[PDB]
Amino acid sequence: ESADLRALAKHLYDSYIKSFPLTKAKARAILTGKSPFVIYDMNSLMMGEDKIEVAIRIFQGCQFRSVEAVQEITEYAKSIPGFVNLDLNDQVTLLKYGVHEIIYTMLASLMNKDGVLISEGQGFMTREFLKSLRKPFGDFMEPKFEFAVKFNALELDDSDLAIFIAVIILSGDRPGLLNVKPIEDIQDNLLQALELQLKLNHPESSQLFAKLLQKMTDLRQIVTEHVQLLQVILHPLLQEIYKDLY
Ligand SMILES: O=C(O)C(F)(F)C(F)(F)C(F)(F)C(F)(F)C(F)(F)C(F)(F)C(F)(F)F
Ligand SMILES: O=C(O)C(F)(F)C(F)(F)C(F)(F)C(F)(F)C(F)(F)C(F)(F)C(F)(F)F
Ligand SMILES: O=C(O)C(F)(F)C(F)(F)C(F)(F)C(F)(F)C(F)(F)C(F)(F)C(F)(F)F
Repeated sequence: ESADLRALAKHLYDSYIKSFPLTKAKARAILTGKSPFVIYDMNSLMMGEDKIEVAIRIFQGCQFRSVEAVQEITEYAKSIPGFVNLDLNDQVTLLKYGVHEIIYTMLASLMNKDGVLISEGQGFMTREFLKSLRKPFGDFMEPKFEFAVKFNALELDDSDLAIFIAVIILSGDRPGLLNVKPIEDIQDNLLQALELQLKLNHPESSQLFAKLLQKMTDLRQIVTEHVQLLQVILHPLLQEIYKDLY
């Protein structure tokens, strides 16, 4: 069992490395100096557009990048053992209600308190420049930075995140699922793999597993806040997902 749980953890990490171009390990090395173009004002944004309405151009740009993120997450989900054996309507339902929770978890790997890496680490857009965008675009990334600073304090690595992301995807309580029991059976196995992984990898963080379970609830609140903010404000694929999260 435990040996199988370590094998499951390794399989997920290997697929995680392949499905996502910029891992947290590489992101933190770029963020700490171990090089991206810094966008900190209107002048550097225009310079960076040449090197790599303004508020609408930014929002539409990340709208396309989020759709590409959905593609990467879908590729990773299909590598989770047992996922492709689920009914295709359940695979689509799990992805539709979970991709944004995954996007914000992985986005945290690209952020610090000062800004976020963009374009596969080629750029770095500051948190305060994003806040300077006209309303309502100036508050569109702020809740994500707030979550990331606290989430990053847990100091998870890529091997932890690969299992954590799989746990979120295999949520048996998404609306419209046909066969809840096989999804819950996979998640329980993933949850045991995650608990074993955190115990081995974080010998000085005794309550890390419990804190991560609470983060999964926080992510649902971030998504709810995000779709409400988007109701006040569009890519046709995202509208398909948003129509069911409103
Ligand atoms: O290309 C990417 O993957 C990206 F850089 F992440 C982005 F999604 F395009 C972006 F984050 F929205 C971006 F970088 F901000 C931007 F390119 F859209 C922009 F804002 F710089 C511009 F003005 F080009 F749209
Ligand atoms: O680093 C980037 O290139 C990026 F665009 F910021 C992103 F990380 F890909 C991103 F997470 F997809 C995002 F665009 F920031 C976003 F998806 F979080 C969003 F802000 F667009 C959404 F609207 F989805 F929250
Ligand atoms: O609108 C539909 O009829 C649809 F096919 F269900 C869908 F909305 F496109 C969707 F499949 F849910 C989806 F949003 F595109 C999806 F995200 F689930 C996905 F299947 F396309 C992806 F693969 F991206 F997860």
